[PDB]
Amino acid sequence: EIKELLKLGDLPTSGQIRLYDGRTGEQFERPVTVGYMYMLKLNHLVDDKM
Amino acid sequence: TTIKAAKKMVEREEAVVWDILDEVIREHPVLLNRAPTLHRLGIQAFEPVLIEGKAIQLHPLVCAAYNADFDGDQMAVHVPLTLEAQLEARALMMSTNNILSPANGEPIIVPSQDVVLGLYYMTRDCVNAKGEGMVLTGPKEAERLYR
Amino acid sequence: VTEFLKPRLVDIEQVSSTHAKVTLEPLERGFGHTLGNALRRILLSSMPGCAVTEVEIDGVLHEYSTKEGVQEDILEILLNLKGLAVRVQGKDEVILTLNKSGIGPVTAADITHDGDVEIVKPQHVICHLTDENASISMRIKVQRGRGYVPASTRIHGRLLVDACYSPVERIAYNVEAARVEQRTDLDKLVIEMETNGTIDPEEAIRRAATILAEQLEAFVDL
Amino acid sequence: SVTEFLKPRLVDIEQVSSTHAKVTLEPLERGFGHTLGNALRRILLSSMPGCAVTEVEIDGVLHEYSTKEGVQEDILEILLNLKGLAVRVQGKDEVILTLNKSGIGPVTAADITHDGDVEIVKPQHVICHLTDENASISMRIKVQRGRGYVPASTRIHSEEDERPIGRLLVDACYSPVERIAYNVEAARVEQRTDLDKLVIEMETNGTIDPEEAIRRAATILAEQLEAFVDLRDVRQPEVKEEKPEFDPILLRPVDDLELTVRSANCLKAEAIHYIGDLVQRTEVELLKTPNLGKKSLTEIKDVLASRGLSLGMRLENWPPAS
Ligand SMILES: [Mg+2]
Repeated sequence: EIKELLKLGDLPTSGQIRLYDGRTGEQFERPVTVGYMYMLKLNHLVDDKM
Repeated sequence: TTIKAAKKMVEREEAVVWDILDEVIREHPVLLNRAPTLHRLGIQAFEPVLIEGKAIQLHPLVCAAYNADFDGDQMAVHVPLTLEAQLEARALMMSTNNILSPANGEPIIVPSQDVVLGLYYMTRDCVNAKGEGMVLTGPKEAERLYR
Repeated sequence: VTEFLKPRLVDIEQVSSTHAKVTLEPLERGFGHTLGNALRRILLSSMPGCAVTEVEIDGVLHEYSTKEGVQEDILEILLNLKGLAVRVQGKDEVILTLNKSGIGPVTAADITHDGDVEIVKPQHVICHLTDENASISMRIKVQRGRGYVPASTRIHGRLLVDACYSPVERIAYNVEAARVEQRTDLDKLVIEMETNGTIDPEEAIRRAATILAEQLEAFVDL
Repeated sequence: SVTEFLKPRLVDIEQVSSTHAKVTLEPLERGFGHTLGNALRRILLSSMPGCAVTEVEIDGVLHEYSTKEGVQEDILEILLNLKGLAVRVQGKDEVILTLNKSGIGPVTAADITHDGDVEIVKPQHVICHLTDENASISMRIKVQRGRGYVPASTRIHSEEDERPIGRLLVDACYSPVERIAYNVEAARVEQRTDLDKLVIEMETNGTIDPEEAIRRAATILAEQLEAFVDLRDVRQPEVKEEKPEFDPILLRPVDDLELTVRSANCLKAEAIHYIGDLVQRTEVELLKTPNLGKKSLTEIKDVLASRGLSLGMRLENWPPAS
């Protein structure tokens, strides 16, 4: 079903897209995996430690 | 020339204080310490450098030495101040003098991960890849070719 | 203010007189990588020079043999010539001959000279020789091109070779931190280049700078 | 011929919308395609002169964490939206805009009091929602020009900026470019092949114009390249300096000290315009002035002497330059 959904969008089924380093400007081989992951932030931020 | 004015200046952070500090720690070693110091390596020495933020950067291999993951693991710092102590820390507990673990004479500084992958991918052999069959006049030549 | 920070370099180290290590400081927070990358991509590929591209040994018309007269299989001689740098002025193409009799090893000093061309390192050991009676006869056609031109795509009898027109043997660049009086950090650039000995490294750097400025010319307005 | 190749130029500024723009540079010999493409992308994303909002102040607010009876969004959301605003200014390098609204409605960009030089790029940008009937919002907005990006607390210069509690400090995030893609393709040129037509597509705030941004970035790159187009041993360090000892106050006039204008005209009428020539003004050479009481003399002694100097010292350094 995830494949079907990606297919509904115009995105490749493999969930892997070629890239281009902003430093070099060239491409990477081995198409990397990129998506939209959820990310939290814990109340361990450095201001309370350093 | 007065300690009071010195406190004022260090409180105002005039760039003079910045390059003065840069000079004053140019060779001044310091001690990074994991929280539970299991074995002798738990405390080591380094020549510090100035960065931004509030974090403590450190070389990866030695973080594998401490068994120091980057899951938020806090480390303590310790400046040795008397001259004998500083020279000591440079002589004994500086990381570059502890590569063989005192437990077993095996090398404690081993490239653990995210670097071994790099090399292993590099030193591999795809059968028919672009450029197979040429002859190269030296490693620098092939490097230029690949770049 | 839209007025940037131009660097104030500190060192141009010239170890070995052909392998230089220039440093620049400081650059903008991201300019280090961009300048290093542009300069590397230009110097490696787009850098007019001169090299040898065609070879013919009047006995071995083949991509492979074991030619008596030396202790070097033909491929080794071709790879050794592939590095034989040579500087040609306003001439655009020339063939050279290498009739050197005797016993010892073939060096570039034996190359039959021309009026315009010049050999950079005549001491370049082309190939050794059988202990007796070998005058290896070869003609070498050199050219003046852009950069690397591999012999594979050169196919469009004879004996080709992977030309290397660019005068840089290798180039790398590393961007480290660089503090300004209170400013957090900036890019300190370190360009290490080893050249083909036909031109000094700093010459090559300024050549690439000029070539990129000429590229840009039709945009800037000052 | 085969060396010393040709050079590119900008042949189109096709804009598929008011924001998404496309430019086409051609021709590029070889490899210059990707090289120039990536370099220009880096320059563009890095530094382009933007003009986003940097400071705001509303009437009822005492701190960005407050509320205001009548507006739907909280103050912090108004700050975020304001940061989201996009505007261009032309002549000056900063300006103070004003927005006054009253009554129910979505308070948007165009409803501000624009001047002659400031120019909003898109009107329907929603700032807030006045939901109560007789709700009123009157705010002042300092919009400045700069380079790159800068957070809020890093802008601290003195304590007078924070003196008015109504001061609110939105972190300026001005960079007219939002995304910059590029790619090369084979250009069917007059007579050659593998000449690369480079295409650069840019999604921007409608603040910067495509060719404008391209030429600004190209100027930046060419200048920064010129720094070592003729690299050398230009190394900076030097020693044994001989400095003009006089303090820069002496070059400056009286009005560079925050003095009363009355005493200013007084020292005018007693032959004092510089400051290096009022220190060459004896103490008897001051109070003779027409109508010095103590107040004008208070300013004199305060901003001339009491800040460190004397009310006239027999100095012999000035003039070292005048
Ligand atoms: Mg841990």
